[PDB]
Amino acid sequence: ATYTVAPGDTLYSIARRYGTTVEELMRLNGLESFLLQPGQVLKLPPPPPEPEALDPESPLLRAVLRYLGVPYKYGANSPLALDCSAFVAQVYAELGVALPRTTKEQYQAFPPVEAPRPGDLVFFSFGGKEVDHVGIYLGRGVFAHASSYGSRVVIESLEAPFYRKVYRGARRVMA
Amino acid sequence: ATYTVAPGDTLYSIARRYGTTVEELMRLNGLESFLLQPGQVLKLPSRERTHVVAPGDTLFSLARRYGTTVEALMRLNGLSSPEIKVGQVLRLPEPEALDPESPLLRAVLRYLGVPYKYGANSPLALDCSAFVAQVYAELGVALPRTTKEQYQAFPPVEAPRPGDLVFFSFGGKEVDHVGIYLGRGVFAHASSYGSRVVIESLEAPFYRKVYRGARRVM
Repeated sequence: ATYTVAPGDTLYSIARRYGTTVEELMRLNGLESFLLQPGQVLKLPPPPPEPEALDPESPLLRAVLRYLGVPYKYGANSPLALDCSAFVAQVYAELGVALPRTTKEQYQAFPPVEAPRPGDLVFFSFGGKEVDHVGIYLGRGVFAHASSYGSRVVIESLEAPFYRKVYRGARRVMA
Repeated sequence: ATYTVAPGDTLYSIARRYGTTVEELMRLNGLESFLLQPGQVLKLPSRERTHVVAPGDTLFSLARRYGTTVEALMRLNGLSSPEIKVGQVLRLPEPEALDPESPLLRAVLRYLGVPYKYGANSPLALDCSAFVAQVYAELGVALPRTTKEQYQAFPPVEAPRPGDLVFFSFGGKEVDHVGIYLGRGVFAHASSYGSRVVIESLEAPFYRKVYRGARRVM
């Protein structure tokens, strides 16, 4: 019937918790803005499990964020297939985890995890031929990698059609 | 040349400072990994410098011009006397932005990977702008719901600075998509694939093509 907004709550989190939508929640409360102060009482029209997710202050994310939007070129005129696995190694280096240079080695050296969790490496076949691209899974179906566009570091969705197609599996490198 | 590793230093950060690549930096030092202890001493690449002796030049004058002695400049070139002739070749010795600790970026990162679906059956043109309004709600700025309203109700800006709303026309008919420009030419938005929030490059061919300008709400 009624919900009282707790600190950190959002219209998204509340709508999702009670199996409705932000729209319905705004309509039924006559809200015209997404602004939400603690103690605010919202009318409402079995809590679902929470996806594992990195913290904005996590060592893994902070490392990724340092390079976010920055092109990561391994050598003078190095190909993307080298840049992507060199970026992955560089991030993990900031965490004390040594990693092999090449995407291939990274793929073969580590044990396969069927459903990846925050920290695992996800691999793809861009050219179709072989596993030739790698990124760092961040949780919630997104991963960080050096992209085709100038090897700039970006965060994209694993559940995009292109990536679902070029997908090649995940590997574990930490605990 | 020589550099000693400080805590928090990386191959990338070191290569950048001394104007070289991570690849060469590893090869030259026989590194088997990117792992770098703060007690380490990495050999830096040395650049080759030559000088063709012009009229008026002497070994004493060239010594103080490049930062060396006449004796040092003599060994390197295998001379016995300070004699150089005109035309002789002498060897000679020897931008970012993003801040994780930021109100705007703290809020954005809160939604990474989240499928921000505003309604039960809402279009991406609505999802993306609801998301933008959602992030700014945590920064005390009340924005409209729709893309169309965020587009034509705020001052247009030539180039975008972090925070500004970047607009696109995925459809072609009208402006129907919006994101939050973060800096370094990347923007946060609800993606077409599943309304998932991602952070993509503004400089990708497609987005550079369907770009429709930037607006300032702050």
